[PDB]
Amino acid sequence: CSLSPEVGEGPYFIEEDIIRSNIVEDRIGIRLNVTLNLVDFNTCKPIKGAKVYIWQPDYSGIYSGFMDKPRVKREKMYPKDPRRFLRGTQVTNENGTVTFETLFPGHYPGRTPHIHYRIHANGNVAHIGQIFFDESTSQVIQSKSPYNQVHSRRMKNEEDGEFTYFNGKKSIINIDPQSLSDSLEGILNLAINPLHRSNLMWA
Ligand SMILES: C[As](C)(=O)[O-]
Ligand SMILES: [Fe+3]
Repeated sequence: CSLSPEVGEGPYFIEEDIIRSNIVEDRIGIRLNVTLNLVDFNTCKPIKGAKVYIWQPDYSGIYSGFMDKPRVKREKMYPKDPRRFLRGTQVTNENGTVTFETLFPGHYPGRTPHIHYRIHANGNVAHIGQIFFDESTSQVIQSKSPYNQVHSRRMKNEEDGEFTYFNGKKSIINIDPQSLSDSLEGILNLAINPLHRSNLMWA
């Protein structure tokens, strides 16, 4: 029940309430259910009412809102298209839990596969992080369609700057092995400080 690491937001958060479980839209990939259980790191008690946002790239490494191929990092990052696939928000229930129906994320040059998340509690940005995957799980996914028709080198977790800098080992989702055989099933327990103001947002 130790404090989960924070990880940089990166440049592609879009602060919009899109409150839905299934975030897939028209995207193609392998279905993945992601369950996040939040607890207060002081007490280990579930946190109720916290808004959890996630965003992630599609199989080819594309973020919605930023679909133009050359995305250049800037001070002022604004979306240039209205698409919002693979983005959503859910509110934690009585047990501190949200579930999202998503896809396994793509990689893009210079990054390992990951899902971004951001948590609002008490009118503050309490926690910003990233979800990483076990190397064995990543391997199995890359041998499947459509990920097997992306031909770029996949960066591994140990090569990834964000994983290394921000202690990504503590943020690896646990995939049920049973479910690598309708939909993959992942659980990640997080311990956060709901009275923290994160300074890891881009803007
Ligand atoms: C108004 As809020 C808890 O989404 O920062
Ligand atoms: Fe990213």
